[PDB]
Amino acid sequence: MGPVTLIKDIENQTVLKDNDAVFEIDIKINYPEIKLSWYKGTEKLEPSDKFEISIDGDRHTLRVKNCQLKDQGNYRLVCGPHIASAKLTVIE
Repeated sequence: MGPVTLIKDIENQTVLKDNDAVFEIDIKINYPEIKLSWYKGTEKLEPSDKFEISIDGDRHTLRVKNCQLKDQGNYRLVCGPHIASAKLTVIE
């Protein structure tokens, strides 16, 4: 059935300044050695004062907290053969 099974991909997001934003992917991982990773631009992301990263079943979540203007950019993920990118736009 392949290394992974995509159910629902991430999408571009628009967020009000100072609000939290969330990127959300549903993907089933069929091989135990395969892991998903998150990026902004080309830099790998980790849990921090700015980012929340979590896993619940097949649901992978990247939360960008307290979004300022400089938090805009391209947020990406890699998981086996699957890859994706989504833009964060900050308004108001």
